[PDB]
Amino acid sequence: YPGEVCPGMDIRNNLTRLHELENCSVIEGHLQILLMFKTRPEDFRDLSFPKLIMITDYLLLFRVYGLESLKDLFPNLTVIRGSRLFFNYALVIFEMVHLKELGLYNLMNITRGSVRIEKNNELCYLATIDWSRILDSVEDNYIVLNKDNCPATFVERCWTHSHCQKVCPTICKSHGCTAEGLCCHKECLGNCSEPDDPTKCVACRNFYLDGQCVETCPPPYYHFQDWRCVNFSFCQDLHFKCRNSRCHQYVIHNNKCIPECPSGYTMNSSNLMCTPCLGPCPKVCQIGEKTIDSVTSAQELRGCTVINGSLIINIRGAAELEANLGLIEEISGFLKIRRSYALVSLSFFRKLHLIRGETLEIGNYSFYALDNQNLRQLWDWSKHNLTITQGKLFFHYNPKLCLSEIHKMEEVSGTKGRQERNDIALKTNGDQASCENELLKFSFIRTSFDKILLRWEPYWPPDFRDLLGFMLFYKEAPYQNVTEFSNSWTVVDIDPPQRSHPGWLMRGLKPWTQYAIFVKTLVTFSDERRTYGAKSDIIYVQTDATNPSVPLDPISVSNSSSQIILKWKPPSDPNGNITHYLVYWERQAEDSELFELDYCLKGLKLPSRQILKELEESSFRKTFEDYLHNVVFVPRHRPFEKVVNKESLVISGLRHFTGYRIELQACNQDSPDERCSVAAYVSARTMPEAKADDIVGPVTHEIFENNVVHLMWQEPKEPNGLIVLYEVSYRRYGDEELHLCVSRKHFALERGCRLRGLSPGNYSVRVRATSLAGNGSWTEPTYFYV
Amino acid sequence: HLYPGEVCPGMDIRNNLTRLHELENCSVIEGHLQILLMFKTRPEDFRDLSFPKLIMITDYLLLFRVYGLESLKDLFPNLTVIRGSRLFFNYALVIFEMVHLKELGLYNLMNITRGSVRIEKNNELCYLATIDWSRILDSVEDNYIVLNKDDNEECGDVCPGTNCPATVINGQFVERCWTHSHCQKVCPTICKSHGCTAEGLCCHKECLGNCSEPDDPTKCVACRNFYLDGQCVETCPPPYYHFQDWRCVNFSFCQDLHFKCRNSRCHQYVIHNNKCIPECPSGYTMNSSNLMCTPCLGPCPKVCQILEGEKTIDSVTSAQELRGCTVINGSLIINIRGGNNLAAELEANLGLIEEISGFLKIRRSYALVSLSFFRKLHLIRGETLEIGNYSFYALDNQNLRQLWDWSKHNLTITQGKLFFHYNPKLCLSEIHKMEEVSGTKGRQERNDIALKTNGDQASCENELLKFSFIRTSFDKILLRWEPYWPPDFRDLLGFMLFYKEAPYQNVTEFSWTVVDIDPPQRPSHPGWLMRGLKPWTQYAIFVKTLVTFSDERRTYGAKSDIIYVQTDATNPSVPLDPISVSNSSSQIILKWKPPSDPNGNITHYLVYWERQAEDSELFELDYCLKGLKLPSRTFEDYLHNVVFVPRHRPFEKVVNKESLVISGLRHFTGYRIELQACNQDSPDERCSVAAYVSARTMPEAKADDIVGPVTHEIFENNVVHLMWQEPKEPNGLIVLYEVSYRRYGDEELHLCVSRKHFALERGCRLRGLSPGNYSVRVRATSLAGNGSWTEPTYFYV
Amino acid sequence: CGSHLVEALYRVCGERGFFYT
Amino acid sequence: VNQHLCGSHLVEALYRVCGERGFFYTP
Amino acid sequence: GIVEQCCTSICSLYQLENYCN
Amino acid sequence: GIVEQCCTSICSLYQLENYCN
Repeated sequence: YPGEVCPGMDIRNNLTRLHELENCSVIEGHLQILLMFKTRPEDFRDLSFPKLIMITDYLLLFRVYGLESLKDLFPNLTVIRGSRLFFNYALVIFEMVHLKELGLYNLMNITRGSVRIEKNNELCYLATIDWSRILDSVEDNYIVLNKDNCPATFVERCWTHSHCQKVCPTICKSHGCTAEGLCCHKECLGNCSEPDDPTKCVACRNFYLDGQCVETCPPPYYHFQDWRCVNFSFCQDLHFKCRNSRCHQYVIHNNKCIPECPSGYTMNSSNLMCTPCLGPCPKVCQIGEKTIDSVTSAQELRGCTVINGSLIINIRGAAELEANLGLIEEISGFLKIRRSYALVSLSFFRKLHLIRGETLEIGNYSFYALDNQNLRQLWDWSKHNLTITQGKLFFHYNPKLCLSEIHKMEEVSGTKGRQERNDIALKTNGDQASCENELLKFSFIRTSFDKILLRWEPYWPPDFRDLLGFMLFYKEAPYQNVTEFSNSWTVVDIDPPQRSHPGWLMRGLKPWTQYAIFVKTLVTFSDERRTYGAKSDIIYVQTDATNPSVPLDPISVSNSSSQIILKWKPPSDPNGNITHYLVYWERQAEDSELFELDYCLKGLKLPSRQILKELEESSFRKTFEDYLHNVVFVPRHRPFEKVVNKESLVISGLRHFTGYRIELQACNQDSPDERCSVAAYVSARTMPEAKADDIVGPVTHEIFENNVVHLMWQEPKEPNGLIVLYEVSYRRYGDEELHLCVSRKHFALERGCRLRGLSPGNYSVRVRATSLAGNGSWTEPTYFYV
Repeated sequence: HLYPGEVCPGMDIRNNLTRLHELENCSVIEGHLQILLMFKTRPEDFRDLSFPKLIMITDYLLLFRVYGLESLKDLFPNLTVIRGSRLFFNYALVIFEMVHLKELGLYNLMNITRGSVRIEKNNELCYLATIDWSRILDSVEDNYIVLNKDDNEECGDVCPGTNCPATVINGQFVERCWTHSHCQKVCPTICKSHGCTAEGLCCHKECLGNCSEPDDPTKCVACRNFYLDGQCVETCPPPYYHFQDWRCVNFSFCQDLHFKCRNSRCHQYVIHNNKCIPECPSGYTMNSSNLMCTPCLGPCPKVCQILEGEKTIDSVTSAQELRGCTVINGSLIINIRGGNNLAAELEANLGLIEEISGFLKIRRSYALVSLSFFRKLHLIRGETLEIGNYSFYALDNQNLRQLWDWSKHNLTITQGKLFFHYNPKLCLSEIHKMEEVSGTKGRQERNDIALKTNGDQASCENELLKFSFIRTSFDKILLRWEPYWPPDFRDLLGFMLFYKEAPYQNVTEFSWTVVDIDPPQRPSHPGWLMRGLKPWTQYAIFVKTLVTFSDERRTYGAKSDIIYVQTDATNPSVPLDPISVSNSSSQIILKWKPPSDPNGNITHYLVYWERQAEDSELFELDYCLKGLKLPSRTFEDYLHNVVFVPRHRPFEKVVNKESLVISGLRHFTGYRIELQACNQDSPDERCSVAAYVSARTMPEAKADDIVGPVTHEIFENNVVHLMWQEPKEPNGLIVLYEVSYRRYGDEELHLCVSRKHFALERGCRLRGLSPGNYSVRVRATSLAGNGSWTEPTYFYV
Repeated sequence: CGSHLVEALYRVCGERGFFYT
Repeated sequence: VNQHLCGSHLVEALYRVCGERGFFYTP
Repeated sequence: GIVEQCCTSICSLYQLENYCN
Repeated sequence: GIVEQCCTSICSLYQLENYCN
């Protein structure tokens, strides 16, 4: 195939970059035509690239001045593979001026994607282009704000005034039709030099190789961006091209020269195979020097695990700094920190293990710490692992960083003698870091569900007055990995004891909860800042349990006339390990007032169902105290259940349409006198039986000699709850169905009914009992002659 | 009155009461009495002892660790005023570590000339806050009274009000009571210091507090200025000389005093300016015969040598011994751990000095503001250099603004090195100005001056910044200022935007949200647009410029002033508390609170209303069948960002009102009402959101009642149809007519006439009626309730 | 913005070029 | 017992040492 | 970027000149 | 002074009667 591969590119501000497409046949990527401001129609009526045939990704046209008809630019563009769809679009047309007609009749098919054509004040032939024949995905088009011999698919499809939209036969779906309209090769598409010939194909349906069109890439020629075939060496070279240039470090995965190894797969030093590696083993990110100034300064640093450079962080400012960072384990260069104001500690570097420091900060300092105010802790060197390959240590102007911390990096990083004198400024660092930390030991602990009582050793500096007071640092410890540090650390002051241990207790605690506790002291440092403090190691306490909470959302449904299924939620407050559930249920009596209501009347409706300013005063008192001393002295039951490992339940063996009371409780204890929560109450009624209200039983009538009939029938003694009344329909030969109501009292005292003075003839008897579920069944006709 | 007794100098009492007899005839003490070392002392050891003779103390009073004592009135109940000539650590009276002491009883004391009182660790004393110090002390701020009985308990007090005076402490009256037996005497405001007699007849201008005969210097209990022969005198007439600020003495006395020290170990006094001065200042020497020290014909300064050349100054009494000094043969260190200023006495005792043999050091002092009190310090040789070869030392100084007015103060230092550390409010400009004024620029090595600590919270940019562009908007505000550039561009690191809401104009300098701005490229106006500003709200803004340390250079940056900007107004919040209650069949009272967020001052309120209509189903539903219960009432973004990369209802206007009542409203009918509040009405009205609310007037009592007569028609089949018109003007409407027709001497039949029954059937028809007289009453039950029953329709069929 | 901003940017440019990556 | 006695503890220590004789002062 | 700098907010001439070569 | 003697340094029992009569 004669031409160059034409990587995707864009042209701006003039026609000068247009000349670079002269020797182009197939675009491998995407072209963008835009910013043609200093451009005229004449400068482009005399320019074309007939050699150009294929474009891989898309084309972009936006704000181009001068171009009048695009048939001139691209007389031989046939297929846009749509491999990369710009804004999920295979073609974008926006803000077009000087342009009148489309002119690209040579485009017949698009593999995938859609086209957006917007802001075309002077576009023509808007309704004369067949989109469905070209676009396999037509509903995503956005064609708005526009000026709006050959077959009609009925409007004729024409691109220009002279040549129209070529309509290959539908049999040539993707083969392409030749000049006379014959299906070309399957690898051919649109048009072909010779019909049915991969060697003479203008276009390659799936892949290209050696002037010929193939569907797949055979080895050693690997798939190349889903459009052509290449062996390993050239793909290596471009991969190695990225090695010694700015890039797309190429890799071959699935025998495809994709720029990127897929997830969990990693580069091999020998071959380009993206070998497996659990979660992408590493993530080195090149720079070699970049400062970190804010959150966004670490945007590309997300997921980086190794830095082939050095970092100079200066954050002139919470946990957001941890999520960005801490993914990194090794850094080839040095680390420099300076005046990061709001940096209390460097905890958020979780993964920091090794530092090459081969590139050395001036003074050969693999580390540089300066103007660090709030920096109180580097890392828990008792557990964290860190080592420096080489370099020196700079630690200056860090008034709130204890020297003991400094004493730990050389013993952790193996830099014991690498430094020299003044590498650490003994006086600029930890001036306000009081870390004498006289170990403090708790004397006694008493615990409860809410009130825990402490007691600790009473400690004394050489002057008892020096002690300002105690304060207890406490906060719930879900885990065991808790260190002091903008920080919550709930803490309460304690006045020094009068001179037994001081001790203290707390309130408002949550039973069955772990807490982390440590204690420090307050002493006014001497004239030489010899604070000589005392500190308690952090301790963890877990309070006991209590009565739990009610299980939540107790919901029960009558899935059957005998099945009652319950659902609920675990209690909001387990307050200890919940051993099981307490369930209590009971048949509920219905209302007895319905047993006296006579429903034959109106009422037929049926109810169904700061500090230092204090330190002045302390010093003030002793000073006055001391002065006089020098002056004065002269040296001459219910059905229940235990639901275990379940949040639902079913109760069966229940009568239909029966009211119930349901009681649910939670207990965090089973054998030894359970601590149980209070109950959750829901009322349950099953569905009624479908045969319980039907009047079952022979109907007996007694005609009296004076034309009186007495009604005797058997009601269904087990009704749906109960039967409100009996509806009776009696009809005589030639008459209509009269209606009769038999109340509960009417069937009680009359054992049926008493009908008197009936017209002579033969009647019918139909009685239906209405239970709470509703009407039952009408009785069978008891015809009687009067 | 005169003082019958001796001068009784100030002494000390220890370990037993044996020394007490020395108070036998002491009408007044000429000194300070110190009381302590009372261990084997019992309440019973005291009740028989009292010295009513004593009146006034020149220097001070000392009480410490005395056992058994419970009150002092039982000892010294005639104690009146404390001169405080000799302070004891800026205090004229200290009561420390008392046990058994419960009340003072010093109700006979009125004022104190000078000094303060500190009470502490006296855990049994009451009646403390029950005393107004302002009468008692010419200044109360310097008092220290903590850690005693009252402040850790709530011991009862007995104000002798059954009358004693009460004054406002903060906002409430308290009986200024000394004890149960005594209360703080209060003279009228006219007797500022001289006081009055018991009845208020105010004392003489020579009196102080107490006097027997009002307006009589010879009857002044306390001599306000001087004492002379039972006559308080503003000045000592000749030949009598002013003596210890309180009495007049002849020449014989002063000479005898001088002789006594002459032939003894000392204070051999002299005479100068009508005063028996111990030691006169520089420039004078006392002659051979007479005891006056004339201005000498030479430079003879009053040289104050120092014991071991090392001295600290920590309180007033540490310095009053330096009064009148000019030359110091030693070094000096300053350390006052107060919390209250002491510059007043500091300038009085100090400043008169000019030169120091040794060095000067400032350490741990807290309330000190400036070293201006060193009035005359010009040259310090600093021979005895401070350890480390230093002549100046400043350390842990919390309130130092300046050191001296370098516009006018002149200073010279000979040797040594300076020291400045942890001085959070003293910036380097002062240090540089001093060291250039000192002449010791090239004497201080590295670390002699700490850069970060000194004056960090201070701000001496000394350069103003101008806003090259200003703009406000809805919630965003754009500012641009001039690009400020030091000759060393690198010092600049950015500009700090401080903004905060400004309720008023009283806004402080230096809450207070901060924003960072990047340095501009080197037009280039850094500027800023700020976001998220609540509408119609004042804000205060200024900027600071960040520079490097600038130690070799003096790039002190610049700043901008406080600008009070408020945002604009907009649509207000929703009007609040809209209720709907009717007070009449045509009057409904409407109330509404103003919006929570007016977002600009509210012009007025917008309200609309209209009337609803009944449901059609209400016209076609049976009102007697069961169930009759009637209610009673982006591609552009992506494309452009990719393309370009950088190098009418009835209503009226409710104005200033939150309550509306509307008339002409249909009785018992619902109405739909909407409401708004408007903070902009005339210029394209801007209002709040519509506040829908509904109300229905209470039903009237007539509309439910039936109108017109009732007619009956009888057919030959004894069937009766009753004729009556419905009340076409009901309270909303009528659902049913209850027809109650009986028979004469028989029972009664009640009939249902719903709306459809009436309209369709022309009322109701009665079938199957045997002949007889009928009583037919009809009631039309409305949306309200029962109507009036119609009169019975008597007829026979 | 959008329709207008493109000419707003064009007028201040055109000869110097419009920057691109 | 040798300790940094200062404050009321110092004073009580002194009274433990002396008090049978009284604490010295200049006449 | 530029869109919100210019119409969501206001962009002056300095932005316009920075948004070209 | 004396405060320096006991609070700062350590006082030996010989040093105390020097303040006792």
